[PDB]
Amino acid sequence: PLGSRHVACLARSEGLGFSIAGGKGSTPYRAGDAGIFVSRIAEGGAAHRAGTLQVGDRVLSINGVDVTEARHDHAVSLLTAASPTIALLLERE
Amino acid sequence: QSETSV
Repeated sequence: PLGSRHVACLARSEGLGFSIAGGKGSTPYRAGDAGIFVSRIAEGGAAHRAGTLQVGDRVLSINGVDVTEARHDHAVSLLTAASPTIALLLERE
Repeated sequence: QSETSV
């Protein structure tokens, strides 16, 4: 009786095509939740083309780094660090 | 800025 989990494997373009909100360094996304959530997906971008993400997914892990408690701009750094791919672990429900 | 785009 709680969410279910998925993996998003994204290749960087000229970005990943999605936005995040919340976390400890910023304003929450949900009433009583300092987690890092997907605020929106860019139509036509890398992420929309993969169809793996979804507005409202909690981000738990970015390339192995547990961000359930990380500051907003720390994950922002993790999401834009030059690397061939970005693996995301996500919670949906 | 509340969201960040990546």
